[PDB]
Amino acid sequence: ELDQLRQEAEQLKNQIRDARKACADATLSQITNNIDPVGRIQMRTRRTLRGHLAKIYAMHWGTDSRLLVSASQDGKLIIWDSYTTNKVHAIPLRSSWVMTCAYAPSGNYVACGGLDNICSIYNLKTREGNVRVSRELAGHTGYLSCCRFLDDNQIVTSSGDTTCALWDIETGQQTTTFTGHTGDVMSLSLAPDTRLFVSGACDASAKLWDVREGMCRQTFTHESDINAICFFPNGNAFATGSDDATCRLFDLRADQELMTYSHDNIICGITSVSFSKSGRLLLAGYDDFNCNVWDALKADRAGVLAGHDNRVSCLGVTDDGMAVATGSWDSFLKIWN
Amino acid sequence: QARKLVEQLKMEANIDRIKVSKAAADLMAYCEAHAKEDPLLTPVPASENPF
Amino acid sequence: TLFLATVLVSLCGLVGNGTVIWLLGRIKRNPFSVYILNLAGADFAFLFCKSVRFLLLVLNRSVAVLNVLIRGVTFSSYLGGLSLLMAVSVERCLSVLFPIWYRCRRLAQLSAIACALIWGLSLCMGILVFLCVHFVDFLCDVVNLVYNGMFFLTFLVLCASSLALLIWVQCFRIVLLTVLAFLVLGLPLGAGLLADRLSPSLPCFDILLPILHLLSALNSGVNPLIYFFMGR
Amino acid sequence: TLSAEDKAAVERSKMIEKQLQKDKQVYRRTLRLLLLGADNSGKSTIVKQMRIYHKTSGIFETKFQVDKVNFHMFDVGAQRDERRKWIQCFNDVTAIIFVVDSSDYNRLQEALNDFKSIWNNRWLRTISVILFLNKQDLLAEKVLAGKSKIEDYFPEFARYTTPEDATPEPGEDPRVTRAKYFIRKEFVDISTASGDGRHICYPHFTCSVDTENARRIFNDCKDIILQMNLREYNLV
Amino acid sequence: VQLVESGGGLVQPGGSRKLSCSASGFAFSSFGMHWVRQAPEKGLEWVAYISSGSGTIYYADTVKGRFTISRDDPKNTLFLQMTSLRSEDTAMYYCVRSIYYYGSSPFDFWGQGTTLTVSDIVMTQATSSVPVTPGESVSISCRSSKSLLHSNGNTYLYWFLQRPGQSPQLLIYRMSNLASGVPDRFSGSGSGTAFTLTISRLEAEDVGVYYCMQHLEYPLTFGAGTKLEL
Ligand SMILES: COc1ccccc1/C=C/C=O
Repeated sequence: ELDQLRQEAEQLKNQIRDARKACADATLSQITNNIDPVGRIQMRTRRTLRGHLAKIYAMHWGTDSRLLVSASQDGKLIIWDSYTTNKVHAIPLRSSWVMTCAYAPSGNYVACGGLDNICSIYNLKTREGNVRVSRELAGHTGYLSCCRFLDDNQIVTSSGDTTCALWDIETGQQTTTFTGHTGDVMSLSLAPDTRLFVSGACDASAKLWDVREGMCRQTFTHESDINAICFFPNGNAFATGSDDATCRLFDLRADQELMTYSHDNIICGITSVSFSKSGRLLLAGYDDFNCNVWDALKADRAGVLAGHDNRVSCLGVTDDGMAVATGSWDSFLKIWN
Repeated sequence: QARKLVEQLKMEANIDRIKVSKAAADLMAYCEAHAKEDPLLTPVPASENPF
Repeated sequence: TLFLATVLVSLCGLVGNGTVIWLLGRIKRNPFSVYILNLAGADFAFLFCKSVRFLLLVLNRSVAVLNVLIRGVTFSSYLGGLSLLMAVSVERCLSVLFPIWYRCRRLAQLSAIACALIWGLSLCMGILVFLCVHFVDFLCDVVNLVYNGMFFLTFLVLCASSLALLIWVQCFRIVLLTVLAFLVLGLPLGAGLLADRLSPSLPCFDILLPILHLLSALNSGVNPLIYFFMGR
Repeated sequence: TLSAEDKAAVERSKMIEKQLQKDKQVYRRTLRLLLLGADNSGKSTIVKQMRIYHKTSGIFETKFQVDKVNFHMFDVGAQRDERRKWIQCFNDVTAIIFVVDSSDYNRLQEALNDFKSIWNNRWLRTISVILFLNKQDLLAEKVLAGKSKIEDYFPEFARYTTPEDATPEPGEDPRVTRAKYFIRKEFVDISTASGDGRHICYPHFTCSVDTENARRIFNDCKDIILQMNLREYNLV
Repeated sequence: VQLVESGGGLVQPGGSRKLSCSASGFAFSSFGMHWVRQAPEKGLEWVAYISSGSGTIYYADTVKGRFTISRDDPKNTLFLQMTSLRSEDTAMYYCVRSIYYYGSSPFDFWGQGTTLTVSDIVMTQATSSVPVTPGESVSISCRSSKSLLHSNGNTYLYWFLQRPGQSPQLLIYRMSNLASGVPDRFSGSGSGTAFTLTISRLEAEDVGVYYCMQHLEYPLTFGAGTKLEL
């Protein structure tokens, strides 16, 4: 009956496409055509951080917009003070191959993960005075690509096993598993209300998941691997930067592809995607060794950072919008303003 | 192994979409409302910039 | 006459030396680049002082005491100016005979120590010979030998290194020139000392000196040019 | 202008930087290697050989030192077939060790395909490959039987003659070496099809009982270091 | 965390004595270490400070030259070598743990102290004794001759509590933050040169002497301390 199931699936996919086209009366560019452009957005490298020894694969800001954690292939997880360049912590990882780092909203814990398939959660507010591995979540069957905190006790982790997981840290078990993707899930963004999250994978498709219920609400379709994903500040849209030199903006309430940010002179791959606080600026890091700032509504380039010697592997905008931190494969983080 | 795909796609098909115009208007409204909030859009004066 | 181009050629060499000190600092820093940067800085100091001498002499609005400073630093711009090449060439050989050591176990600051110790034993014994060459008539004559000793060995070692790398590349066009490129940079500096220490032997270059100063400017002419081809 | 606490924080940062400089020396003095191969290929045998004689976890590490030079060799398990996404973590490894089972001709063609994917990869474009044609005691026992001819799987073998070059000095049947050199050339051709800096393939013939694999790796890594010295330091 | 100090006793004036505090239960090598003292019936007084890595040592004016502070990181023990003792140096000496980074709380743990008997941002706390009854809010005020609001943004005031017959315990660090393990009823507020600690719904086992300590500039000055009695 596999033929019958495949035919029903094809008919349902065609119905989804027809319904999605029935709501595309106007395109985002048409509505945005009247509002004035941002103009040149020139941001200068204020503070540069020179502690790591190898390529930086991830960063994450803290909710205080002051501290930030960076993970390097040298087996180090450095918690930096942005304002003073001071190094607050230097956690030595048990595995040197780290692809993701997360800073808990409370500032107490910091998460790392990579080829070891383990999500290592480290405690920073211990009475002993040294950072210790609080827990090691060890249920994945593939490399960790992204970990984000929901609170001090729950984490969400995307892995190369085509599955995402929601872990209760104290129990150490996968509370929920998300099992829709057909390829390596490479990025992950958590909604501001922390009830939904979008995951981008190598199947050229993003998927929106309900954390509480475990299901996949809706799937958005790109023509290469989606390497970065980030919600709009609204919580009703998100952006996916992929291996083809495109960052696409989708909207949940319409189940569409609102805009496609691309340029004929960009042939590299987007590694990281972030939004400005207003949501009007979409910052994307590229293999071209530089970050491009797009206008998220007019779909035109607004600026170029261009201060790195190797590919920009991580990007993050603070909660207060003061700074955009870029981490590249040259062991340097740069705080642009 | 294939009935899961059809059930998931049925759950994804029966959603309540909104016109792209309303979503675009909502995004533009959010960007306009929080316009003077992000220093990246409108550069904050050097006195208020901690970097 | 000669100063129509001698000033022009010297300024051109100054511009080239600024260019090489500028490109090397914005290009990645490698142990050979520290030495080339230091050589460019030495030639920068020498040519900046020389150009200041041209400025204060053509205008004549000075006392020509900068000349007294030039000779006295010149004997240090030779020894160090050769020793640096010596150092580089030796390091260059060490890059191939002991590759694991050079890439892994070598002190990252060893280049910036060997430089600034060469100078620490270039001028410290180079200014001293000036303090002994003219001031004291009959004493500290053995000291002079040391300067011509530490120089001679250096030159020998440079050859004994550079040719070595040649015999290593034949035991392994643009590549070939680079290997003995530095030695032609040592071609003048060995000669300039030979010219300086044997100038009273056959002094007849009073007219030639204006041409020689152009030639010395010509010596500083292609000098930043070769800093690139052997330092790109 | 800093406060007392700010000065203490700066001093703590400098202490962290000191430990980071020590860790930098340790990280530089060690050579990272990546070990690839198929399940058929004898690959855990090689890690055992260079370990003894010198769960769902993903990365396996096998440290070993040869002539006072430390090697950290990484094997990637508990990962699926797709490799294009975690292979980017190995842009800076000294060498990629590829183990190909020369005994099995049926799976040989896909071994060449995996080698081609590794060789022509945008991230390993500057990464040398040390190639181990493993399980050759089984190759001799397979080619001295006549029940499996390479022509049944590689049609070009019938028109291949051993080159006027090196030969195994000890007693080896002259067509054992023919087949072995054909397998070698099938990889050497892919290596030389698209060559660049730091991108050179070192082919070696090995077995499970062979205890000299570590010396081979050390020699090849030393040559890789020599080439990087000749390039990054402008000697070529 | 545990930190036990020993070496006290009777010292004839002009002698010399080595106090040693052994720290067990935390990363001693990554914490700065202070020596403070309390006279037989007086307030706290900072003596010395040895930084992590032994790269920054500070002494008090009444202490400089006579006293040498040092630490043995591998053995996890800090030593105060006191030479040419005087009658004014008799005190219970406390060894204070103190780490320093962004968000850190210095002066968390205090030792049990060693009794030794020998046979400037002034901070004033006018209330030397405030009568109190359990269940009522209390406010202890401290002033300073110099504003503690540094230009970075944070004021460096520390509120400590010393229960009868016990070591001082940190209550508030930097004038608004609450220490780890202290009840939420304690609050701190104020501006430079004027600070107030408010205990809402005082509950016994929070009576004792309350001290205010400045950390803007060395030497660190304490206060007389308000004595809350039930
Ligand atoms: C005037 O002396 C020289 C004669 C010939 C060649 C070079 C120099 C001097 C070079 C500067 O170090």
